[PDB]
Amino acid sequence: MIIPVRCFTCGKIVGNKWEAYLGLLQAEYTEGDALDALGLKRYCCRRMLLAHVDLIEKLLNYAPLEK
Amino acid sequence: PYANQPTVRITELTDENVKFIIENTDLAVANSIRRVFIAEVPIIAIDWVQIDANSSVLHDEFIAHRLGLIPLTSDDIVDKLQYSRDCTCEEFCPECSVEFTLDVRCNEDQTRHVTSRDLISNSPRVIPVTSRNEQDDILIVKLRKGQELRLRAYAKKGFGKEHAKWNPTAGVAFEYDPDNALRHTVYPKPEEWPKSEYSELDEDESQAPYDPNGKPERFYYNVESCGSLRPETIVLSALSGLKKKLSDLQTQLSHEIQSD
Amino acid sequence: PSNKAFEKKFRFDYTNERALRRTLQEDLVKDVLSNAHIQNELEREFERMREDREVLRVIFPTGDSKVVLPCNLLRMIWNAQKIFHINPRLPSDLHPIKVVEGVKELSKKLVIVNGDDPLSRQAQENATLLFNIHLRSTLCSRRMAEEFRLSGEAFDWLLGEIESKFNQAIAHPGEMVGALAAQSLGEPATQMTKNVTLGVPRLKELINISKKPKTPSLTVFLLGQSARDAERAKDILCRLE
Amino acid sequence: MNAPPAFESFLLFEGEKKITINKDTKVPNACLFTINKEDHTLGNIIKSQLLKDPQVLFAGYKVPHPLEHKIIIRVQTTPDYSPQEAFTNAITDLISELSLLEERFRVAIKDKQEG
Amino acid sequence: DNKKKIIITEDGEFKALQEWILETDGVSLMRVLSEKDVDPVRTTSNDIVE
Amino acid sequence: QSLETRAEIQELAMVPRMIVTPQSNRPVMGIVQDTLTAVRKFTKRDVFLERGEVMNLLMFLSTWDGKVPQPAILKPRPLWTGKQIFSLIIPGHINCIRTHSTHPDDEDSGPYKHISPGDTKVVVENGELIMGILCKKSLGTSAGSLVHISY
Amino acid sequence: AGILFEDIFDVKDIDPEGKKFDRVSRLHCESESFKMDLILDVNIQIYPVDLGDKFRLVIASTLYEDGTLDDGEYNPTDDRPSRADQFEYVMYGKVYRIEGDETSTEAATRLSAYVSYGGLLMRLQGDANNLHGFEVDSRVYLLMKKLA
Amino acid sequence: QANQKRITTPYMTKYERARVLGTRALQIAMCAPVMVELEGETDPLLIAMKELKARKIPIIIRRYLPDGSYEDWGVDELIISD
Amino acid sequence: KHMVDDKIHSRARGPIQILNRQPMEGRSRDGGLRFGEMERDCQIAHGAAQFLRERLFEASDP
RNA sequence: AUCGAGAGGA
Ligand SMILES: [Zn+2]
Ligand SMILES: [Zn+2]
Repeated sequence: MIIPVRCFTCGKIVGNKWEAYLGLLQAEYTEGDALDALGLKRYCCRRMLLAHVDLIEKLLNYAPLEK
Repeated sequence: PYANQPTVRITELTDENVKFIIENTDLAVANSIRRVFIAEVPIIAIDWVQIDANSSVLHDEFIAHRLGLIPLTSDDIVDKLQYSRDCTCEEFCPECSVEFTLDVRCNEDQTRHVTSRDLISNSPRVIPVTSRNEQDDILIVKLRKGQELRLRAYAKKGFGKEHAKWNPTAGVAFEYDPDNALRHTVYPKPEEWPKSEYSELDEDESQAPYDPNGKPERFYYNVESCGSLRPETIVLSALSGLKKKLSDLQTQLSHEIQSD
Repeated sequence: PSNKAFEKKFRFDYTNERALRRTLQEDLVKDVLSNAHIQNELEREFERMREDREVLRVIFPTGDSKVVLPCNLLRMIWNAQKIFHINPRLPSDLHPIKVVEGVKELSKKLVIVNGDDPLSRQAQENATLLFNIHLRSTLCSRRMAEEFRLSGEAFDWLLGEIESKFNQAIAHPGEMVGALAAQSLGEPATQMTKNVTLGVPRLKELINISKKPKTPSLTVFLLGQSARDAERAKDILCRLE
Repeated sequence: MNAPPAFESFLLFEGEKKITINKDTKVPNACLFTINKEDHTLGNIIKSQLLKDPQVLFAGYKVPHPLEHKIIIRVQTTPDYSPQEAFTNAITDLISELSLLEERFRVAIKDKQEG
Repeated sequence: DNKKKIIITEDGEFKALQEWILETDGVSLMRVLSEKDVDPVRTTSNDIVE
Repeated sequence: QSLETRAEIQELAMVPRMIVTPQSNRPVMGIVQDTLTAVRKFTKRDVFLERGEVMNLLMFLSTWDGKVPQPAILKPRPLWTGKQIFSLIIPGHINCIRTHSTHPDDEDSGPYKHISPGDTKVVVENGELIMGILCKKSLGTSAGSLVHISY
Repeated sequence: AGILFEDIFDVKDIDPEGKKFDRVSRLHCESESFKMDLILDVNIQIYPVDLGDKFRLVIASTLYEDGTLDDGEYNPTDDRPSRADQFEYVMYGKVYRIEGDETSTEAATRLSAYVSYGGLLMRLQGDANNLHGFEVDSRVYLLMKKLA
Repeated sequence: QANQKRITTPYMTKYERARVLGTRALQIAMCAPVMVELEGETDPLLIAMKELKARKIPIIIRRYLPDGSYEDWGVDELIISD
Repeated sequence: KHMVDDKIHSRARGPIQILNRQPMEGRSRDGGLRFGEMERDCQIAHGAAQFLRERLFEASDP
């Protein structure tokens, strides 16, 4: 739903790299190139970013119950 | 009948990780040091959330847990702070916890990203690692027009043996005998295996010749830090903690012997 | 075993002086060679084994030696050898007549149907016939002397252990053998799946008597030349089909 | 519902002692040390250092159950030695080794930063 | 060997004999047994009622 | 909920008493996947355990007299074999002769019958695993196996 | 002095049927002083041997130079003079089979002793005179040392 | 039936042993005198097991034969298999 | 979706049915386990008469 | 709470 703060396997922070990863993707970078640019050397963290779907953006479409 | 005489050798020391080699020590000691790296290094982490208001798409457990996973600067205040179990004060005090406060309302049309910058603490020395003066800030939650987050948090002292959020390591690489001299691992086909980063061999050879009178020495390390502590502080604090645990065990043993 | 193999392996000898000297100690071999009562008793033991061999040939028409019997006599012999530090390369102090009387006394001690009246005596004999035949075959004097080399204390311990194990193997009153059999027959069913019906369908077909078997069949065996030659056997086939 | 508290693995329960000395009867000059709220982290190092001693005939450690939080260390020494003394000497030597390693690591860190 | 003829030779071991057998698709046991050159001791059936 | 019921269950339906089935005169329990693969690898002829390894394994032996057996190799370094440790695991003085799943059919005919080149022909004497590699056919539910002989 | 058999052997083959194990190799050795036959399992990882090597085998019922029965227990902290210090490879085991060509009448002209050093087997066969000291269920030592 | 002769087996059965142990354990737990010297035992199951091993159980087994008769055996008069 | 937390259930003298005074059904109603025909069968093969009586009479509907 | 149905687990 939202990007996890830490990698499950090793515990390295990945919750501050989703927006940068998206920017690199829009900047014509390959996915692996973006992962290397963000310093994701371990394939656990590479999985944590590459396999993430962001459902919070879809959930933000619905109007809030309380105004 | 006495102790070893180990030697350290630091190959790479950065602001994120430390590389060092420990020579002339036992495998038990090296693995114990690694285990203490992972699980017995006290750092500061949020462990008490009181959500005043939350209109976001993530529930209160979701929010709290994400806030708890956020690492905080624990370089020096971790020693002065004491565990709330041993603290003689009430539930919280300045000497056993760090205050936090979040207050964000999204009023613009653009989606509001509640990052770790919105975490405001009473302690100037205990701040989120991404807020320290590059890497971006950790996303806690996203808010649209109307949704608002209001919470209070307390950061306590603990080690990874309790929760993984108090673990200060982003990976502890451990390796001995890069060339398989001791035959600890039996390769069915040695030529299929890539050389280690610390291997000292030619390409025509796969592993070192068998050493019948050898024991694991020259243990290699790569202690990546999550930002709560510098890697040198991690290693020093882990060594001190292992020494302290052995000391308490010695005191208990002396008391038990005297009781007999 | 054949007749010659049976005689060679189970008929105690008292004519080969050197073989007897190797097999047993000096006093024992002298006594066996001298006393004729000893030889007569050993001959009677071999005669009993021959009768038991014929009875076994009758009971098992096929040469299947696998039987399910209480006491693993070979295992107890091995245990006695290990316990009493028996040396298989030296003559033993065990007397063959001590062996024979020991087997007789142990047979008297192992009882399934008690009593003295002839009906109960015959019932006990029938109930322990197979185990007694096996026990005599295993505890032969020739075998115990030339193959097992047991000592006197080893033989005594062997007899006591056999008695205790058989008394332990005797069934217990109050056992629900019917429920035991039902469960022991129903369990394989859960694991079990010309042409002949087999498996659970045939098992059901058996339990509920089926007037009309799914695959009824007759296994016909021929008596005379028909069994050997082919023309007469096909003729019989035409006669039957 | 029956999840044990997180701190149960190291926090000592009230009235429960950290260590306990029991004597082995099967062999002489042997003792059983039962340490609560400890794990392989201390067990392995204590066992190895006891194995260093030339007058320690036996040294072994075990965790009876990974759900439980106690370790058992068995030490058998020479007739002229005592398992309690062997345990104490092993702990003292481990303390000395850790102190030396920490001092040398601090020196190496200072050298690496200062160039 | 479970369906062959097992005999005892003059020397005295078990020697299986290779002889023809006939397996039928039906069941008439009394009539089959009351036949010339058919063994009435070993011929059997698999229909328990019969 | 009652003392007599507890006593009768203890005296009849205990797992140790339920080892052998009257259904097929054989053990219903044996060694299962991980321990079976591990004992097959452990009882190989080329398994050598160091001093610390042997002591650590012995810490997990309940019926241990406390005496470390003499190592099968004293020089040039003390080493214990897996068969030695399993021999000390085996209880009492039970005797057993079994066969491994890789035993050739001609081994018992030609030479080396009693000295197996392939470390087959499991033999236990006086509670000691003299030789052989163990598998299902020696630690399983088959009749005559090691566990059956032990029971 | 506790020595049962002592002779010098020459290795004639090594795994003649195939390397069944990685760290253990079968040896087919013959002697010259007593004309013996030896088949031995050796841990070649710690004690490597090759074709044509010559060594002396000393089977002993006790490792102490003076005649004193051994308890068969690990006592590393022992300072008593032992003959193990004069050899390179010693294994501890028990005799599990003795086989001979004896008949129902004649004695044994030749003999074969089977020893198990914790699964590492050894068969020594030859004349019955020099194997008379071997008994089943008895503990022996190997005490091998290569010579040039 | 004369007490001089009996046709049942002299060995206690597993069912007889289980029921005797249970009944004696219940009796002990209901404050009955003990026939053995209790070193430190405080649980009826092991107290009854000690009494059984001492062959001092005050219980008589009434083995009912199918014909309708019965033979009374004391626990001390029966061989304990286990 | 198989979380053990929704499968654990224990009973000790809870509610009973109305037609027969036997324990209820389903962990949702705090009902006990069924000691069925096969269970009584195995206990018969065991010979545990007192345990069979306790299960089918004493602990079910005295 | 009762009945019935459906979906499932071993
Ligand atoms: Zn990772
Ligand atoms: Zn406080």
